[PDB]
Amino acid sequence: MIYSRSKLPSEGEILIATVKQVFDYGSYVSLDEYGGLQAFLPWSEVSSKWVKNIRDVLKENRKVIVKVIRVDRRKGTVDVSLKKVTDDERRKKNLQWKKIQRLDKILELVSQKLKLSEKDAWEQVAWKLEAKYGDPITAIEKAVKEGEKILIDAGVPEIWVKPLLEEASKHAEERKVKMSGLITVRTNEPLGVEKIKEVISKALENIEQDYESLLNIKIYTIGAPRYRVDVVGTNPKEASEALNQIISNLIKIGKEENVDISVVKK
Amino acid sequence: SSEKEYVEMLDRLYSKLPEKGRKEGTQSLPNMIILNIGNTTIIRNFAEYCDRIRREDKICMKYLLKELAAPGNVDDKGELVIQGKFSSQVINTLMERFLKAYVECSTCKSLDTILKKEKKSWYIVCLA
Amino acid sequence: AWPKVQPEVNIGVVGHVDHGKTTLVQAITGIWTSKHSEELKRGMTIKLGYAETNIGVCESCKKPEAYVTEPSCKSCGSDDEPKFLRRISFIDAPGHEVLMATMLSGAALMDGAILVVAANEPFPQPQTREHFVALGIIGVKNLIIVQNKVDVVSKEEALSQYRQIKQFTKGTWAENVPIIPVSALHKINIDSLIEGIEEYIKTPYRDLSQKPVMLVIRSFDVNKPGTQFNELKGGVIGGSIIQGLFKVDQEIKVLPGLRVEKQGKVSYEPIFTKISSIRFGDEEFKEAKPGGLVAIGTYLDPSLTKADNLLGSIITLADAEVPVLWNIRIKYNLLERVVGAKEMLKVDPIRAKETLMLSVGSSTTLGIVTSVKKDEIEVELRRPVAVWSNNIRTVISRQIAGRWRMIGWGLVEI
Repeated sequence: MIYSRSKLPSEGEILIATVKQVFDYGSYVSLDEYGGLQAFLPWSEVSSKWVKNIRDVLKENRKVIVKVIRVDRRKGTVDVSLKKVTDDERRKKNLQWKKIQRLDKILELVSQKLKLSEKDAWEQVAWKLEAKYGDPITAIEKAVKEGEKILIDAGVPEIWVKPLLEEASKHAEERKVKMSGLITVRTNEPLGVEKIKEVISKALENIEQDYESLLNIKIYTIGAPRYRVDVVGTNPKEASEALNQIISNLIKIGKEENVDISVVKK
Repeated sequence: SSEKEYVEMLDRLYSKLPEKGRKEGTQSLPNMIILNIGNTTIIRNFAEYCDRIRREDKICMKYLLKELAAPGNVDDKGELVIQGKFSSQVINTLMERFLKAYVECSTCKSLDTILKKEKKSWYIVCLA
Repeated sequence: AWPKVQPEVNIGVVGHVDHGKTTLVQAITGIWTSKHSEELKRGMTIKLGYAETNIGVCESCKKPEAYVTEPSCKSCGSDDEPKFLRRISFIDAPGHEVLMATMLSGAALMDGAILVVAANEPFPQPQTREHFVALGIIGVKNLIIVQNKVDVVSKEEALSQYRQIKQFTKGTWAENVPIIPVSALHKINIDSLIEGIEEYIKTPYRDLSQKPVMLVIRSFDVNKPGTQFNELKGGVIGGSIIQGLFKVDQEIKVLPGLRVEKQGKVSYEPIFTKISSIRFGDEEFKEAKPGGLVAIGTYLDPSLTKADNLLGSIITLADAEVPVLWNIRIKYNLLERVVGAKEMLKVDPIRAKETLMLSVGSSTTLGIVTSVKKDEIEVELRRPVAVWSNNIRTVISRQIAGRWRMIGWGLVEI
């Protein structure tokens, strides 16, 4: 399961919870992100006056996305909305959720591995990363590319980071796919190859920073006038997107230094 | 440094010619295969020409001379004990199959470069 | 042992006997010009028979045996170390269809010649008699006629086999040209031929203060398929520097260059680039001089060389003042009967508006005739050939650079 350093959520936040019992007034639910922090969903925040049947709309153990709109720091009282929740955060919280499930599993792995527990794994990894650079799920994919400095620059206690990086790099290489375009470069200059290498570098410069997903890129030569571009990352859009941004920059920066570069029309 | 008197340089050739008189070829008596027609055929003298090239030559004599599924090497005398795919009386077989693959005879006879139409480390990694 | 130098002399191998001329090379150098380990070593550098070997002398010893090639004094039979003289190179000239079409590049590509005899036949051959005078046409006065394939012959096969040559020599220019009997297969009496090369084919004067001029006979892409952009190397332009002095990190230019359509009119504009590396055979030097086939790495887009594209053209320095001319004035020449494999008397004359192949260095330009005199011919070349200072011996023909269709020659009045 998922634990949380903050026992009580912030107001307006979008979370995820699994129905436990849709009995009386509304429906009682449990936020799986706080360990099972028992929340609550008033019937008035389901749908509309569209002839409501909360008996089936919310079924036992059906995980759904809500939004906290009521918080009392006495006992609990965590009233949440359903359809009055921003239905674009529908894709938002759903996607982050995928990454949170990922984090849990990889956390469970490393933790169950050595003499750790889910209690300690979060308490020493996710917690400390939360206090460094936003959500850990994204700061972890950052560490695997930069090194082991990322986790010590968060507070992580010494030499159990490596198990994390060894196990995290596992899941990333599993979900490997490649998007590759085709170009042709033919420039005639005093130092042609020097320009060819220089312009490709100008285009590629600062692309992995904006497009966060990729692991590595290779613009190697295939023929003599034609060259291949390879992008390998863990995201469909990111790959095909970054790939085109590269190629567009190749053409744009190309004519700036008199380097003819065109995308193969095949 | 000579005109018509260059004969003594040409004599240097016909004097270094007896330095290369009878080398490249066959001498004292070639085929040692005898006339046998039993089940297949086995030479009574194959375990003497073996050392009259170099060593055991299992990956040479028996290795090269073998057709299909040819059983049997040389522990006694001869080979091809059963099914040699070479059951005959051809006294001339050990001459053409070893006309390139000798051991050690290239295209000079004295002393040369010993093994040098049939190689393998000439293509994998250039040694020379 | 001896210093690591570059070839300073180019020797031409001219014969007719199959492999006879070829084996004679390996007899001196030892480099196989049949099945090569040159294509299997780098990329695809394979045109003519290019061999090279050092030449030293085991002084304090008799001859012909002191003159050795390797630092091992095992030829003279001694545990000593000779003096170094020079490194020489040879050209088998197999190529592609060429049986004479190679010797039209100049003189710095072949500073000396060795005419290897055939073997059983009386004297001349379909090739021997053909390109014999081809040495007295392009400019080779220092020649060595060798009596090879005498592997199995007699003294009587020299009492007239050698005296037959003295007749063929008496009637032209090459009179007292040496005739050395050498063993084809066996490396015997080769010492004599070596001593011969060292006497009758000396190292011509090299003026290293003139405009650097290399004749490009090859060019290609050295990079392998898959090479990352960070490890891409420039184009390779292996030619034969005919004069001047080329160094690494020097600025050059490829003439004539490229075609440029510029509002009605087209021209050929140079290709300025830098010298990355120099490579004589397999050893990397820092400067190249005339004599010896040199491979020059550059900073050019491999798409310009790759498929031997940059073949034909020549290379100078960025600053050159070199006239790359369309039309040219050519003083043609009256050659006899010409095509040894058909065989006639005179030949088809040179008319106006006729298409002919002018082999300028290694260029196959087709220029329609425009003017005809007695010793002058104005041409309408397709590609603007480049001239540096002196007139070029372009062996005119018709079709392409090959044995098929040969006719006349002549310089290039400039």
